[PDB]
Amino acid sequence: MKVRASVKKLCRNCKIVKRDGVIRVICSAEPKHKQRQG
Amino acid sequence: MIGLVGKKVGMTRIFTEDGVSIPVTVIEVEANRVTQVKDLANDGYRAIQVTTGAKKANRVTKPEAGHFAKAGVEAGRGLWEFRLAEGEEFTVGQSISVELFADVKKVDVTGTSKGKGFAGTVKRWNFRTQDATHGNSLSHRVPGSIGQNQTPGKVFKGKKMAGQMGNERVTVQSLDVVRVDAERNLLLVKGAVPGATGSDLIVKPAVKA
Amino acid sequence: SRVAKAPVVVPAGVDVKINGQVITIKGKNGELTRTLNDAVEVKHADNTLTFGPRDGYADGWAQAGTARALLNSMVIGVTEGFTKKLQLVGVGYRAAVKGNVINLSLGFSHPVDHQLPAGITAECPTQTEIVLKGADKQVIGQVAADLRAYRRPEPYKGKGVRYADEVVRTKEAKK
Amino acid sequence: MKTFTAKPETVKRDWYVVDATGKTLGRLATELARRLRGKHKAEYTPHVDTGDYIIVLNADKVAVTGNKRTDKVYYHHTGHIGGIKQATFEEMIARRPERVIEIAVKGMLPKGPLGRAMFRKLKVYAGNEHNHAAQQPQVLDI
RNA sequence: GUGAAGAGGGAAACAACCCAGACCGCCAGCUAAGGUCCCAAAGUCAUGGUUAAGUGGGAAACGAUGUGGGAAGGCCCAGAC
RNA sequence: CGAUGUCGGCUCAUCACAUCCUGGGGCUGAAGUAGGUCCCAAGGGUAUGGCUGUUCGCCAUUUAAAGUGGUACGCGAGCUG
RNA sequence: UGCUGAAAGCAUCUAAGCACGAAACUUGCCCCGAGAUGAGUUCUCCCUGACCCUUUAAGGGUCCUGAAGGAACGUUGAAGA
Repeated sequence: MKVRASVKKLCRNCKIVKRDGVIRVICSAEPKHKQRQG
Repeated sequence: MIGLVGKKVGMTRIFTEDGVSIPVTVIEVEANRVTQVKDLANDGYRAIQVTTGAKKANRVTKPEAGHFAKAGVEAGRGLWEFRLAEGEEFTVGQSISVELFADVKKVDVTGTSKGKGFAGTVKRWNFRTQDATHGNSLSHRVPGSIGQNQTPGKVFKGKKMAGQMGNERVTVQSLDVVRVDAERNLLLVKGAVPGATGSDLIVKPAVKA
Repeated sequence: SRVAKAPVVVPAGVDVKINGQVITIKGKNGELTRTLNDAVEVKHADNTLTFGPRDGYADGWAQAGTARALLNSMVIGVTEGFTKKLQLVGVGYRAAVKGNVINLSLGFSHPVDHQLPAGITAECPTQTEIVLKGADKQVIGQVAADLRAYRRPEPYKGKGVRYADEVVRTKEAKK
Repeated sequence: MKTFTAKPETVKRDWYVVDATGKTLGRLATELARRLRGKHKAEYTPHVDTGDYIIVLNADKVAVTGNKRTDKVYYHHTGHIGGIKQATFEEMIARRPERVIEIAVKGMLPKGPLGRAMFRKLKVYAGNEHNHAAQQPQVLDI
């Protein structure tokens, strides 16, 4: 999990979802791609 | 579970055939005679109030004399109270002896600790003494500093300072019961319990198992 | 929206009971119940149920689609039910059922015995397979998740409990 | 002719009973504080406690809007160096439900001896019953 | 311009900001800035919207299918995403 | 500036988290043991000596760890000089 | 970290609903504690006389009476300036 101020999609499988008022990027394919805005 | 009220006879040791010397404290636990049973209906909680020992008939005042008289029990040297566990009943005139602790393994003994009078910071809170030489001036056992310079312009509550040490209730937890001598109203506990010889002790089953 | 528009067909032998928002669905595989969200307007058109947005709420279609899916899953449960298959991977890993408690041995120094809920039944075809069955989709999914959670499948060899259909992305250990 | 001033001996005080079920905490507290102060009576005087006694029942069922039920924190300091305690709204309702109404009303009342005197007439209960049936409180729809 | 050399009301408190210049008395009235749920005087005022963050009640580059309004544009029952 | 005593040490602390250890977790160029980095978390704990007035620093040997800081770079109407 | 699940035919830990999760929080362990003026609860003991006055009321005064209990004094304590 990358805690960044700027969260973006990194590949075609990265999906942006807002959980508990926080923007998060979750990737089904690559575990290295998951980030959370913080 | 309820406990009993005894008296510290002193300390001694018990030799086991394996060659181990267990240091024990001899507690003489005479019969505790119940004097009042408290319930949810009248007092809002469940407990029993017991007494033990005897008191001088010209020394017992009339209010407590009448209180004992209602229960129909001879006056003891004090009154102690034990909270009742669930599903534990007792009648008013009932006498409870030291055989209650026949198969318990550890107890919690609470008594009023020895009084050390006005104790210094070094003795009371294990503070370090300052230098006995190297030029020191009238400050060998003083507590040193107690605050900071003008931003928190007061001493903080709960600071460790000199004062009355001891003569307060202290509980020693999880002592091994070495022997229950029901025949002569004795209880031998492993270790040292608080309080001087002849003081009252409250022995209750170990809360921490 | 698009999910909520398509109605669900209620088969024979399955009786519904609409009581305001709280709804019960009885069938041959048991009887499930659920308290719906007030913002959903559901009605039975004598052979099927239809879902519409109750007025006065912004998220009408979203709740309606959620309600549609929930009742559809309930209908699947009360007629066919759900069967979730899990498989164990690794040497010495095994499971067994004793009425309603699964005894897992997943290379731990103690046994791991998980108590099953009321409506869930298990069955092991082999030593390394568990077949869960139940009407409620949420409950069977939750028990499946908890069982996999004890020893989640690691990526280097895939050892641990895993679902029958899921794939594990194996990773090579570079020395 | 100088203005009339109430007198503490001859001032009459009535007893009221309010059901706090499902009512907004602050919107109920304002009316409660106003009546305890006595501002709802023409004979009001700033330095005399001319208010009425109020019994508030069903305090543990009071309502709040938004996410205040889990986010409103009630801070209090014990006076010791590390004694900073805090408790959320739901924790206060579960542990000491009456305290929520008490703190709210006490905050909305004046400060000083007269303020504490006004506050002393509010008797709030967690349940649906009180012991003051003898005083005959009238039901007040706030 | 104000303070110095200027009091009163507001900005919690706050010489210099805003409103406004105290000759004295009154248990009279109208307003300015600023306010009108309670401390604390005055709208739980009326009509139509926006916010779900206690944002209001402290801040930037940058990031995001949060959500309201408006005008176009590209693909599309020869079937769009 | 009609006096607010100042570097280091001793004694005694208290707070913050940008956490040194223990606790929970994501990714790993994470096979295991042992690590790297980030997020949550201040409840408790966080060396003894050689050298110099030293803070700092180097060194010897431990420890799970030998934290970074605030408090008049805390503390002389408590001590040293 | 999840289950079910739309908004957004898919996907999605969340928007409705449900589960797990740390020495942090509240308890659980020990001690003080109704001056908690919101001064609480329970058990027990003691007192069951005659009259005057004026400003007539939680009023003042005289005689008889002195209880339960407390205090003072003395011998003192592993309690204590």
